[PDB]
This record gives sequence, C-alpha cells and structure tokens, in this order.
Amino acid sequence: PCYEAWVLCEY
Amino acid sequence: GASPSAQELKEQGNRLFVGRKYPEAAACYGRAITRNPLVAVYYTNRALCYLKMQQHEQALADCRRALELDGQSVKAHFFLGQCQLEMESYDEAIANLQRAYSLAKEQRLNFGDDIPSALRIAKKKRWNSIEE
Ligand SMILES: *CC(=O)Nc1ccc(NC(=O)C*)cc1
Repeated sequence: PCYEAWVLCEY
Repeated sequence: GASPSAQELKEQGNRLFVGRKYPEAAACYGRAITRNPLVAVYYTNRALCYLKMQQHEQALADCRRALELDGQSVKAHFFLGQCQLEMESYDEAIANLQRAYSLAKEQRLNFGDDIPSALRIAKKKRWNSIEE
C-alpha cells in the first residue's frame, strides 16, 4: 500500500 | 531554542517517515505524544514506524493506544491488520482489514484500492499457509 500517503493524510 | 507544538512534531515525524528514517520518525512521534497524548494519529503513525522496524509487539501496542482514543479510525484498523498479517495472525488481520473497509465506506473516504488489495493479499497468504 501507499504507506506514505496513509501516514500524511489529515483524515 | 523553541519547543514545537505537537502538530509540528507530527509533521516532522511524517517527513522523516517519508524518508525511511524510521527510528527518528518514531522518536518524533513520541515527542508529539509527550506534548499531547490524546491524539490518536501520533500512535498510529508511530505504529507504522515500528512495523517498518520489525518491532511487531510495539506496533500492535501503538495500534491499541490509537483505537482507545479513536475507535472509528480507518487507519488504525488498517495498520493493525497489516501488522497482524506479518505476524501470521491471519484471521484477526483479515477482520481488521475488513473493518477498515467498512469504516471507510461509512465515512465516505478514499484510500485508493489499498484496502481491497490488502484483503486479497491477506486471504492469499492465509490460504497458502494452511495448504503448506
Ligand atoms: C495508493 C494511494 O495513494 N493510497 C492512499 C492512501 C491513503 C490516502 N488518504 C488517507 O489515508 C487519509 C489516499 C490514498
């Protein structure tokens, strides 16, 4: 998965 | 010097995470927790640092801390399930990934195809484990 996207998401 | 806010240390930890500086990121998230321990996302993000560092029990514990603060969190269930998958806790992992999917649907959020893909992968690994 796109762990970087998951980490940065403000949701 | 300056002591950042917790939000500022989260952002710093996020930057470190994107650079494969996993222990440094985890320490940053820890400093955010020291400033404000009531924010679930600091624990979820640190849990992924621990998973990247192969510290599975520490990752599980952070997921549990996050879920006590935000039981609706898609990310906390998703990361928990991904941790459990690596630990070969297949049935629990799949249930947590499925719960992440349902929460994302209920909350009308988009994470890509990441959750259905994770589910497919988890089921494959579980089936292979049984047959071998
Ligand atoms: C592949 C990809 O970009 N996935 C992805 C993950 C997470 C998010 N947003 C949040 O987690 C809040 C978007 C896309």
